[PDB]
Amino acid sequence: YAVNIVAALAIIIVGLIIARMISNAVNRLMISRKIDATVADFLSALVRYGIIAFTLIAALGRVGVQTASVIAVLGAAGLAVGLALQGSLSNLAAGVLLVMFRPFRAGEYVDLGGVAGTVLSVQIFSTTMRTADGKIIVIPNGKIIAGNIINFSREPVRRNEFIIGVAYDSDIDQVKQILTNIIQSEDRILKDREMTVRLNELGASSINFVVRVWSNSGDLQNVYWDVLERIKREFDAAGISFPYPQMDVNFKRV
Amino acid sequence: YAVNIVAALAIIIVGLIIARMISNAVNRLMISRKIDATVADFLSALVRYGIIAFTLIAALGRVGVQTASVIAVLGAAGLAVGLALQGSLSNLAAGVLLVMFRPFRAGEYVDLGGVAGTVLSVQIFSTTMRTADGKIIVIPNGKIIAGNIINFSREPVRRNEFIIGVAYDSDIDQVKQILTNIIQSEDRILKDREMTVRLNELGASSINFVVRVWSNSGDLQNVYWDVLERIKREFDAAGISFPYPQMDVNFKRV
Amino acid sequence: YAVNIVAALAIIIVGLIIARMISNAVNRLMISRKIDATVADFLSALVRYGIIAFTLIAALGRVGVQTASVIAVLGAAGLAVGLALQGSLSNLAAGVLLVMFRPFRAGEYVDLGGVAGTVLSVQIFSTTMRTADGKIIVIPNGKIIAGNIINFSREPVRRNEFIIGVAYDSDIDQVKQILTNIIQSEDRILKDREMTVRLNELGASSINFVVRVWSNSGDLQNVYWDVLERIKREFDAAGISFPYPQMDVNFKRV
Amino acid sequence: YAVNIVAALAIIIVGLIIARMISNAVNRLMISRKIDATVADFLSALVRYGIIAFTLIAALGRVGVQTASVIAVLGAAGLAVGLALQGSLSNLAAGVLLVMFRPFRAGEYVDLGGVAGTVLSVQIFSTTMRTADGKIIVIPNGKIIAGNIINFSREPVRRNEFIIGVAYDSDIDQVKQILTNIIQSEDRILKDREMTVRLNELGASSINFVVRVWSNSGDLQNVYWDVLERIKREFDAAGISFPYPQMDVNFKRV
Amino acid sequence: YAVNIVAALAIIIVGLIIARMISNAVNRLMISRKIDATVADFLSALVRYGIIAFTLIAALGRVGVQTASVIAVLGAAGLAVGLALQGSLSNLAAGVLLVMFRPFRAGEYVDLGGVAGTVLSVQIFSTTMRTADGKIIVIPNGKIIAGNIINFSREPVRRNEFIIGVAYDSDIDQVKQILTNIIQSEDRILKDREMTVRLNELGASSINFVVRVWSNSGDLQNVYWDVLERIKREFDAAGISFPYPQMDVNFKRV
Amino acid sequence: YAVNIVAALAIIIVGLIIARMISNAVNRLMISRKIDATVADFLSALVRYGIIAFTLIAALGRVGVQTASVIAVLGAAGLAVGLALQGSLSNLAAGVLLVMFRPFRAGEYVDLGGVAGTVLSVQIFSTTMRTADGKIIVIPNGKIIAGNIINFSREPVRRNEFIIGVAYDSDIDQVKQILTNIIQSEDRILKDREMTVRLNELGASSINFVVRVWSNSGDLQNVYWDVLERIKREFDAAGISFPYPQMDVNFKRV
Amino acid sequence: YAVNIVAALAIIIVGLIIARMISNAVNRLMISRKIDATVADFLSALVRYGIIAFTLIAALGRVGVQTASVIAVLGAAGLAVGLALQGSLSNLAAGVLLVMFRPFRAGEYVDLGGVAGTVLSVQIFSTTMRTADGKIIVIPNGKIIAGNIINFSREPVRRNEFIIGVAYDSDIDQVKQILTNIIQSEDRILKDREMTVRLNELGASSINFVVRVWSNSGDLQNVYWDVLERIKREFDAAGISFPYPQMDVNFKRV
Repeated sequence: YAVNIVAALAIIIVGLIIARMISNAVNRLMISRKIDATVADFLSALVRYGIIAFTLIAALGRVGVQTASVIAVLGAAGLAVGLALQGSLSNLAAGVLLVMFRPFRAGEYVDLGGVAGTVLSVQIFSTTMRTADGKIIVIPNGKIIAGNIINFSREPVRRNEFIIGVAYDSDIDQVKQILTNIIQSEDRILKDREMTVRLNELGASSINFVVRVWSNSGDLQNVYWDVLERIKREFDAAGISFPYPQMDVNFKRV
Repeated sequence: YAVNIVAALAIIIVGLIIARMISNAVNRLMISRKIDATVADFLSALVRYGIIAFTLIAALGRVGVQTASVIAVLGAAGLAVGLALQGSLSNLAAGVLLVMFRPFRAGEYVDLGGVAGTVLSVQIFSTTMRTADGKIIVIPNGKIIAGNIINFSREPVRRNEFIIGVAYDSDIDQVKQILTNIIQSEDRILKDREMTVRLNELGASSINFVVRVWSNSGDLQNVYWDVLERIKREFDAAGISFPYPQMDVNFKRV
Repeated sequence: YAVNIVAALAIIIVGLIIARMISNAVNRLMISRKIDATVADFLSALVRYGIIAFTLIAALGRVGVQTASVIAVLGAAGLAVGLALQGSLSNLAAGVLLVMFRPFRAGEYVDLGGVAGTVLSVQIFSTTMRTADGKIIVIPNGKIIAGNIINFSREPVRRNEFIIGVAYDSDIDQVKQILTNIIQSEDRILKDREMTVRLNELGASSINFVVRVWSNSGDLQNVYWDVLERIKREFDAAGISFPYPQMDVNFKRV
Repeated sequence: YAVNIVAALAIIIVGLIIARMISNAVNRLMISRKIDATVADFLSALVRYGIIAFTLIAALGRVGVQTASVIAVLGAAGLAVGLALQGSLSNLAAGVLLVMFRPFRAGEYVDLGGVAGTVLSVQIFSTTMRTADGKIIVIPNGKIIAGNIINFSREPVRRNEFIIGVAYDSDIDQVKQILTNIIQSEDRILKDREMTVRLNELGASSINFVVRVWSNSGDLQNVYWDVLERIKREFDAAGISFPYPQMDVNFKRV
Repeated sequence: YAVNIVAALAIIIVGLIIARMISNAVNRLMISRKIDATVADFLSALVRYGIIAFTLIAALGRVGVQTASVIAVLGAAGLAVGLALQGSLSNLAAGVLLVMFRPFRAGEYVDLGGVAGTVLSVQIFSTTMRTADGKIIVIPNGKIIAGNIINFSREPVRRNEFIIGVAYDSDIDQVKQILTNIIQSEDRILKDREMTVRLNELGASSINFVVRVWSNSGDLQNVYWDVLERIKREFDAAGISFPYPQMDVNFKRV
Repeated sequence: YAVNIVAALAIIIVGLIIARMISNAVNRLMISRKIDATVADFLSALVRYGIIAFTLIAALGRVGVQTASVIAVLGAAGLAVGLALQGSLSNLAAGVLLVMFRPFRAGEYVDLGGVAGTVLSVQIFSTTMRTADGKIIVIPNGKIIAGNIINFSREPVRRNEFIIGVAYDSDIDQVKQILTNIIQSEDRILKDREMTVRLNELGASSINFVVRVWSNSGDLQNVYWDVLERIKREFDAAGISFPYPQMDVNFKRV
Repeated sequence: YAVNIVAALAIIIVGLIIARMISNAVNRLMISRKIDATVADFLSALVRYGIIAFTLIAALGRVGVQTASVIAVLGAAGLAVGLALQGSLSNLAAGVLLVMFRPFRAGEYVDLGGVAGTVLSVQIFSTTMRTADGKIIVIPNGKIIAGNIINFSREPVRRNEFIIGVAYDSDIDQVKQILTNIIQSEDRILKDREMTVRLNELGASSINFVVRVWSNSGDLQNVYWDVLERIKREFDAAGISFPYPQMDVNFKRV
C-alpha cells in the first residue's frame, strides 16, 4: 500500500520534471531552427500538458481508479487532431515521395496541372515556382502529386502545328507546294521526322491547311514565329488569299 | 466488500476535495496573469466538473459496475465534438504552418485563389487582406493553404505582353521597327532581358503582333500604359491601321 | 454466486429507479425552461431507456456474461449519431467562433460567399442578413466561416473604376484632359489618393480609357453615377464620339 | 467444468429463446405501426440473427473460446453501417432542428438553394413545397439546412430594378423626368424608401438608365409590369427612342 | 493441458462444420431468392472462410497464444472494407428510406435532379425510370435522396407560360386583347386560376408579352401547342408582326 | 518458466516454418494462375513478413512483455494499406453489385457518364466497352456505379424527334399535312403509338414544327435519316421554304 | 516485487540493446542495397525509437504503470498517418495492379483520361508517356486507375466521320453518288464494314451529309485527309457548292 502511494507520488514528480525538461527541449529546437514566440511557447506548453495529464492518469490508475474514461476522451481528442492534421500530413508525405522519387527538381521548367513555371524549390510541404511572367507560385505537394507532372526540361524535341486558312478558290497544290517549300528550306526543322502539310479542314469562310513540323525545344518557338512570318509573305507574293469573314447576303426590297 | 465500498467513498471525497483545490489553483493563475470573472470562473468550474464526473465514474467502477457502456457513449460523443471542431482545428493548424513557414507576409500583394489583395495580417485562424478596390477580405487559413498561393511581391521583375493587331496590308517590317523602337527607347524596360516583337497571329480581320517586355514590378503597370499610348500614336502617325472588324459580303439580288 | 445474482438484481432495480428519477428530473428542467410535450417526453424517455439498457448490460456483465458485443454495437451506433449531428454541431461551433471572434457584426454590410447584404443578426447557428433588394437570407454559420468574409463597413474608402470608350480618331490628350477635369472638380473624390486617367485598351471598334478614383463608401455609388453622367455630357459637347459597333464591309457583285 | 459447459448450454438456450421473443416483438411493433412483409420479416430476422450470433460468441466465451475476432469484425461492420447511415441520419437531424427551430413554416414562400416555392409542409426528413408553376418538390432537410434559407414571407417589402435603354441622342434630363414622374405617380411604390432613376450604363448601341423602386411583395410583380408598360407608352409619346441594335458599316467597293 | 488442447481441436471441428453449414444456408437463401453462381458461391465462400479463420484464431488463443496482433490487423482490414463498402451501403440505406418513406412510386413521372422520366421500379439500391424518349436510366438511390425530388404525378394542375414577341410599333392593347381572347376561349385553361397576359419585356428587336395560363397536367402540353398555333394565326390575321432580327446600320463611304 | 520460454521459442520456429510454407504456397498459386516475378515475390514476401512479425509479437506476449505498442503500430499500418486498397476494393464491390444486380449487360449500348458505347464485358473491377467510333474504353466499376446508368438497348421501341423549320409565310396546314403524310406512309413508324406533328416554336428567322414518331430500336436511326431526306424533298417540291437567317436592316446615311 | 522491478529493468536493457542491433541491421541492408544517408539513418532511427518506446511501455507495464494513455494516443496518431499516407499508398497500389495486370504497356498509344500519348514506361508509382506533339507527361498511377483507360493499340480498326455541308439547292442524289464513289474507290476503307453516306443535318446556311467510313488504325488519319481533299476537288468539279454563311437581309430606308 505504501509502495503504491509512494510510487504514485514518485511518478507524479518524475512526470512534472520530465514535462518541464521536454518542454524546454522543444524550445531549444524551436529557437535553433526558426522560433516564433506563439508557436514555440504554445507547442512546448501543449507537450508539457499532455505529459503531465498522462502522468496523473498513470498515478490514479496505479491507485486503482479506472481511467478508462480519460483514456477514451484522450483518444477521441487525439483522433480529432489527427483529422485536422491530415491535410498537412498528406502534403508532407507527398513531399517525401516527390523528393526521393522525383521527376522535377529545382531549375526545371514544368507544368503542374496548369500553373507552369521554373521550379525554384521543392520543399517539405509545398513546391515553389516562378511563372513565365514573373509571378511566384507556391503549390501544395499533395495537389502536385494528384495532378499530371509534365516536365519541360526533360524533353529534347517537340512539334509545332501551324494552321493556315486560305480562300476557297485557292489552288490546293500551290498552297501545298509553298508551305512544303518553306518547311523544307527551314534548317531548324528536323527533316528526318514528321513533315506534314495537308488540306485539313473545310472552313466556314476558309479552307485551312495544317502543317506539322518538329524541331528541338530551344528552336521551336522561333521556328513557329519564323515559319509563320514566312507563310504570310510567300502567300502574299504568290497571290494566295487569307480571307476575311465571308457572308452571302440576299437582298429583299419592301 | 467493505474495502471496496469504503475505497469508492474515499475516492469520491478525494475527488471533490482535489476538484475544489484544482479549481482554486486555476483561479490563482487566472488572477495573477489576466483574470476575467467569466473566463476564470467558467474555466475553473469546467475543470472542477470534469474532475468530479471522472471521480463518480471511477467510483461506480470500484463498486464493481462495468462502465463499458458509458465509456463507449462518452467516447462517441467526444469523437463527434472532435469532428465538428476539426474544420476550425484545421484552420488553426494551417495558420501555424502559414506563420512559421510563410510565403506571403504582411505588406505583400497576393492572389489567394481568386481574391487578390494586399495582405494586412496573417492571424491565428484567418488572413486579412485589402483588395485593390478597397474591400476588406477575411480568408480562412485552411482554404488558403488548400489553394495555390501566388505572391506578386516576391519577384522583383515581371513581364508585360502587348498584342497589337494591325491591318493585313500593313508592312510587317515597319510594324516591327516601330514597336521595337518604342520599347528600345523606354528606359523602364530592362534591356538585358527578353525583348520580343513578332508577327504572332494571323487574325480574323487582323494580323497581330505580340510584344513581350520586362520591367520592375512597380514600373510595370505604367510601362504597359505608356508603351500602349505610344504605340497608338506612333502607328497613327506612321499610317499603320488598327483595323475594325472586317467582313466580305457577296451580293445577290432576287 | 448468490451475491452475484443478488447484486445483479439489486443493480437492475437501482437502474430502473434512477432511470425514472433522471427522466422526471429532465422533465422538471424542461418545464421550468421551455417545455414542449414531444421534446420533453421523447428526450426524457430516451435518457431513461439509455440508462436502463446500460443497467441490463451491467447486470449480465455482473453475472459474468461478456457484453463486448453489445458494447461495440452501442459504440458504432453512437458514432453514427455523432456523424449525422456533426453538420449541425459544426454550425454551432462556427457560431461561437463567430461571436467571440467576429469581423462582421449587426448593421455591417457584407459579402458571405456571394450572398451579400446587411447583417441583421449573428445568431447561435446562423447569421441573418437583408439583401439590398429586400430579401432576407439565413446563412448557416458553418458555411459562413468556410467561405471568405468580406466586410464593406470595415474599411471606409473604396475605389471606382470607369471605362469609357471613345472613337479611334478621338484626341487622346483631349479625352484625358476632359476626364481629368471632371474628376478634379468632383469634391467627393479624395484628392490625396489615386486619380488615374489613362488610355488603357486598344478596343475592337473602340479605344477605351480607364479612370480610377477613390471616395468614401457612402459617396461612391453616387460619385460613379454622377461622374458618368458628367462624362456623357462633357464628351458630347466637346465632340468626342462614343462609337457604335464598327464594321468594314467589302462588296462583291455576282 | 460442468458448471461451465452447462452455463454455456444454458446461455445458448436463453439466447435462442430471447432471440425468437425479440423478433416476434419487433413484428408486433412493425404490424401495429406500418408493416411491410419484407421490412418486418427481414428486420426482425436480422435482429434475431445478431442476438444468436452474440450468444454463440458468449457461449464460446464461457467454454474458453476468445471471441475477440468476432467482436472486432462485428465492430468494424457496425462502423461502416454508421457511415452509410449518416446521410439519412443527417437528414433526420436537420428535420428536428428544422421543426422546433424553424424560419420557414407551411404557407411561406421561400428559396431553398434555388428551388423556390410555397411551403406545403416541413416533415420529419424532408420539406415539401409547390413551385410557382405548379411542380411539387420534395427537398431533403439536410440539404436545406446546408444551403442558405431565404424567406420571402418574412420581410415584406422588396425592390424592383428597371433598366431602360434609350437612344444615344436622347435628352438625359427628359428621360429622367419621365421615369421620375411615372414612379412618383405609381401609388404602389413606397414613397418613403429609395427611388433611384439614373443614367447607369453607357451601352453598346444604347444608353441605359437604371430605376430602383420599392413596393410590398404582393404589389411588386405588378408594379414592375405596370411601370414598364407605362415607360413604353410615355417614351413612345415623348419621342424617346428605344434603339434597335446599332451598327456603323464602312463600304468598300472592289 | 489436455482439456486445453482437446478444446482447441473440438473448436476447430465445430468451426469447420458450422462454416460449411452456414455456407450451405447462405446458398439456400441465395437460390430461393435470386441466385447467381458467382455471387452465391463467392459470398458463401467468403462467409465460410471468415468463420474458419475466426475459429483458428480462437483455437490458438485457447491453446495459449495472444492473438491481439491478428485481431488488430483483422480489425483494420474490416475498417477498410467498411469504407470501400460505404458508397454502396449508402445507396442501400437510401433505398430503404426511399421505399417505406417514399414520394415517388412506380408509374409516377418525376424529375430526380435532371434525368426525368417515368418510374419503372424503385429497387433496393437504385431506381429505374424510362425517359420520355425511351431511354432507360438507372439512378443510384443515394444520389436520388441527395438531390431534390420533384414529382409530377402528385399535383394535378400546372401552368403554361407563353412568351410571344411582337414588333415595337404594335398596339399594346390589341396584342393584349387578342391573347386574352384566345385564352378566354380555350376551355382546357382553368378559368378560376391565374390568367396573365402582359407586356413583360422590352426586347432587343422585339417587345414581348408573357402569358401564363393553368390547365390540368394532361391538357397542358396540348394547350400550349394549340394556344400557340392560335396566337400565330390570329396575329397574322390581325396584322401584328412577329419581327425578325432588327439592325440599324449607318453607312460611311470612304 | 521453462515451459514459457520453450513455448516462446517453439512458436518462433513454427512461425518461421509456416511463413516460408505459406509464401511458397502463394507462389504456387501465382505461377499456376498468372505469375509476375515482382508481384509473386513481393506479395509472397509481404505475407511471410506479416506472419513472422505476428509470431515475434506472440512470443514476447507469452514471455510477458506488453506488446501493446507493436500491436497499435501494426494496426495503423494495416489500416494504411487498407486505405490504399480501398479504391480497388471499392471497384470490386461495385462489380459484384453490378453483376448480380445489373442493368446493363454485354451487348447493350450504354452511356456511363459521358463515354457511351457497346458493352463488351462487365468484369470483376472494370466494364469494357467499344465506342461507336471504334475506341476501346475500360471503365472502373466504382465510377460506373457512382454515375447514372443510361441504357439505350433496354426499351425495344424508342422515339425520334424531328424539328423542321420553315419560312414564316409558309402554310401551317400544308406543312402539317405534308409531314403527317410522310410519317403516315413510313411503315417503320409504329402507327399505334404517338404520332405528333405540330407548330412548336415561333423561331428567330424561322417557324419550326416538331415531329415525334416511334419505331423499333434498329429501325430508328434509319427512320430518322429517311424521314428527313423525305421531308427535304417533299418540302422543296411543295414550295415550302427552309429559310436562311433573316435580318431587317434599316439604312442611315451620314 | 524484486523480481518485478528487476524484470522491468532487465527488459529495458534488452530493449535498448536489441533496438541498437535492429537499427544497425537495417543499416546493413540499406547500404548493401541502395543506401541514402537520410533514408537509412532516419528509417533505422525510427525503428530504434519504436522499439524502445515499446520497451518502456512494457517495462512500465511490469512496474504496474498502466500505459493505456500512451497506447490510445499512439493509436490515434497511427490512424492519422494512415490517412495522410493513403494518397501516396494509393498510387503505389495502383502501380502494382497496373504492372502485373496491365492493359497498356510500353509502346502502346493510349488515352488515360484526356492526356493521350505513346506510353514510354509504366513504373512503380507513375506512368510516363510522350504526347503526340512531343511533350513528356508523367501520370500518377492512382489517377490513371481511377480514370478510364482507352487503349488505341489494342483494337485495330477505327472509324472516320466526315461531315460535308453543301448548298441547299444541291442535288441530294448527286452529292450522295460522288461521296459514295470516293469512299468506294478508296482501298484503305474496309469495304466489309459500315459505309454510310447520308443527308444528316438540315443546316443553318448549309445542308450537310455525314460520311462514316472504317479503316485500320494506321491508314485512318491519312484516309480522312485524303478522302477530304478528294471531296473538295470532286465537288468543285461537279459544281457542288461549299456555301459560305448565308443571310437574307430585308432593306428599309428611313
